[PDB]
Amino acid sequence: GSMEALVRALEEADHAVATVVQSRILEFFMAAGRETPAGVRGLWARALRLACRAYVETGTCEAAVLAENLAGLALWRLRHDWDEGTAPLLELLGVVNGDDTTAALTEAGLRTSAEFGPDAMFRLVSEWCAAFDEALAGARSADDVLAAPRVVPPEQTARALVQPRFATLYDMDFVQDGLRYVAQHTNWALPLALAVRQMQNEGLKPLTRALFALTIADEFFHDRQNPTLREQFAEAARAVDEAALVPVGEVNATPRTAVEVRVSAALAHGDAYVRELRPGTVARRLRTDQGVLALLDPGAQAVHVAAAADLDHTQVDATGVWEAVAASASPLQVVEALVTAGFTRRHCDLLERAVLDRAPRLTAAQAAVGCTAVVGGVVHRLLDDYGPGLDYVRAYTDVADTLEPLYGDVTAALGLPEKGVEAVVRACMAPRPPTEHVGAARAALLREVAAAERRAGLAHSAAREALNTWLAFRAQSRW
Ligand SMILES: [Ca+2]
Ligand SMILES: [Ca+2]
Ligand SMILES: [Ca+2]
Ligand SMILES: [Ca+2]
Ligand SMILES: [Ca+2]
Ligand SMILES: [Ca+2]
Ligand SMILES: [Ca+2]
Ligand SMILES: [Ca+2]
Ligand SMILES: [Ca+2]
Ligand SMILES: [Ca+2]
Ligand SMILES: [Cl-]
Ligand SMILES: [Cl-]
Ligand SMILES: [Cl-]
Ligand code: NA
Ligand code: NA
Repeated sequence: GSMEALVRALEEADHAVATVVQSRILEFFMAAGRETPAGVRGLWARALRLACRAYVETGTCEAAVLAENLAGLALWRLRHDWDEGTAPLLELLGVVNGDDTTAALTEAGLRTSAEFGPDAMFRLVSEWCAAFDEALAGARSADDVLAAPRVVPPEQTARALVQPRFATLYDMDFVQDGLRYVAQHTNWALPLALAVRQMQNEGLKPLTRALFALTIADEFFHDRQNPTLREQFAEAARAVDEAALVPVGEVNATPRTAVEVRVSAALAHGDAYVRELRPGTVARRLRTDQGVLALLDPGAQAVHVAAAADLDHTQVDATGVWEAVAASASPLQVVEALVTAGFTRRHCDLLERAVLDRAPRLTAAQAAVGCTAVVGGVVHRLLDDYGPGLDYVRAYTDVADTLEPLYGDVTAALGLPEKGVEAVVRACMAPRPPTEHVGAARAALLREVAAAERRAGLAHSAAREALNTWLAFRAQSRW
């Protein structure tokens, strides 16, 4: 514990010698001990009083940097459990900026207005917590999205939390963990909103709409039953032309696959949440021959995933959707091209398996389906993490590093150059963190040191090269 150690140290007295206290401060300046909000709150008043007292009984430069920027130095390594939300951080800030902090620093001849001082930190972390609370006010459950399928660009996910006003907070651990938390709680809803929009799209055919309904039930509701989803599926299913089913008594009429069993059990019962058949229960399966495409909409043929995966009988047209996926320059673009075309997360997984089983001798039309599904499965892995922070940089790097071992052997067969898959994923999902903020925080902390040096009549101080080496290590170790 950095604050804890600092308190023990400065408590040893010996304040009548400047360098003994000047070393105990330089240690903390570079210590690694992470803090907790309750732990800072419980130690703040004493730690700040010590700092203030170390500077009143030494006058040295490092004591004054420590006291003036103790607020930001202590926040920088704070580890917060974001399930508790902002209130523990506001409560902390309340202690940091209380009247005893201003009296302690004022009475010591120091400032309250350093960039990482109690005034700047209280004002800025308060605005940030306010932005955080606002970013979490969205849809709490899938039922909310189904009622209001608002489409949120993931490019906007947590963006108010990394605006320039908060540049000097950006490298703090609790900020980076909060971006991660916000991403985790917002991005999942976009594929659901896009699917709900198709299911409710009155310019699509009933079979198309009925299948989108079933993908929604399976990806986002499992066994939790939504009455609107039930109502939507039954209305579309009841209007599906009976010409789309294999008639009873034909060879291979029975549903052949886990997918076909699930689609058939729902249609037969008019119930999205029926997924099995009673052994002996007669269920018509959907045709998977090229003719059944006439019952689908041209742009979303893959939403009938059993037909699109029946490659020896049927070739779905995925050239248009591959054109849009391959030209996508943002998360919103690529996810919207994927989901509206029927390349949900599960369909990407199934169509990737069905096409790569034909490798290396693919036709151009199959390669279009396989590129869409392959890129698609990477996008769906990345989407829930997409954000402007270091966590998404970590998550993207881990996913990108798996692409060559997964697909190095089949990219030529798909018509892609070497690293073709990484090329497309980078173009629409590459991390876009405002890394300039790292430099802004370092500049700010070092300006405060500069002021301390000049105040102490120094062209250079020990505090500078120590804080420098701490910040310099974090910028390389993290970013
Ligand atoms: Ca945490
Ligand atoms: Ca907790
Ligand atoms: Ca927790
Ligand atoms: Ca709790
Ligand atoms: Ca077949
Ligand atoms: Ca066959
Ligand atoms: Ca075109
Ligand atoms: Ca997979
Ligand atoms: Ca095989
Ligand atoms: Ca993770
Ligand atoms: Cl988290
Ligand atoms: Cl098959
Ligand atoms: Cl096949
Ligand atoms: Na603003
Ligand atoms: Na590696």
